[PDB]
Amino acid sequence: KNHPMLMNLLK
Amino acid sequence: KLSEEQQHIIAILLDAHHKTYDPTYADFRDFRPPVRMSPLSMLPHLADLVSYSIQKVIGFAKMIPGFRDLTSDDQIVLLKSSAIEVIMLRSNQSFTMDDMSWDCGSQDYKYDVTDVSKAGHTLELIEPLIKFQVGLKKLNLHEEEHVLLMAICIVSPDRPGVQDAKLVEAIQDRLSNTLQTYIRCRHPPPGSHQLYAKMIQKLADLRSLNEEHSKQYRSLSFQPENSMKLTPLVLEVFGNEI
Ligand SMILES: CCC(=O)O[C@@H]1CC[C@@]2(C)[C@H](CC[C@@H]3[C@@H]2CC[C@]2(C)[C@@H]([C@H](C)CCC(=O)O)CC[C@@H]32)C1
Repeated sequence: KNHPMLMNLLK
Repeated sequence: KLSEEQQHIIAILLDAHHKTYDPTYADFRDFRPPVRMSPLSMLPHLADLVSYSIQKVIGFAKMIPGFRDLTSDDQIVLLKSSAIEVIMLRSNQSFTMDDMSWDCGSQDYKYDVTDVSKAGHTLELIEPLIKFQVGLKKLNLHEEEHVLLMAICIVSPDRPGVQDAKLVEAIQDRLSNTLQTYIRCRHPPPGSHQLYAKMIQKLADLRSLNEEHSKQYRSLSFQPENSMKLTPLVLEVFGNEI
């Protein structure tokens, strides 16, 4: 829900 | 006794932790230097320490068997709410009851009550945090139990905003069952006495430390001069309503 950095660190 | 799957899970979590938690704390040099004048003098340093720690907790979470099957959104949701709890949890490894502080290999990287109090947060949070650390420390958990708890803490189906709770709940149980069986087969009494119950109690304590942290972060980050001393990841994770 709008978390590019978290998203990036997660994938 | 244990099991192939269970011992497998344990081996993976232990390694995942060893890869995401540096006992030399060598990276702390890269953080904005600690200043001990709240004067908020410790905020720039701890902010970086915390941000860094969020990155390591993610590294750990990704390697939790079954975490890969969750949807990006669920993964974000779980890490968003569990991050601070896991950081407090993994910090127990550096905490000592000798001087009641976190000894991170160095004097500058040695944090006591008054150090962690110089970052916008009061004793309303710090008091319970140290109590937690002491109580947790007193359990003398095997490293096997320590990592299983961090993992169980991360994949909790009741986290606000969870979607596939059944799955999250499913993945956790496997970790819980692995934990309960490990204690029963690998933790000798008296130390094992109601060890599971005591470990889960700490999880309830962490929820409480989390909520108090959230309330003191909001108040803190609602002030521009304060939220600009933080890092982008911290703002993203810990919410950004500045
Ligand atoms: C940027 C935002 C923010 O909101 O940071 C706050 C700074 C002050 C305060 C009180 C709160 C709760 C979590 C505390 C942190 C101080 C430093 C501690 C005690 C860490 C300890 C040094 C870790 C040791 C380790 O890694 O082993 C882990 C728990 C951390 C977060």
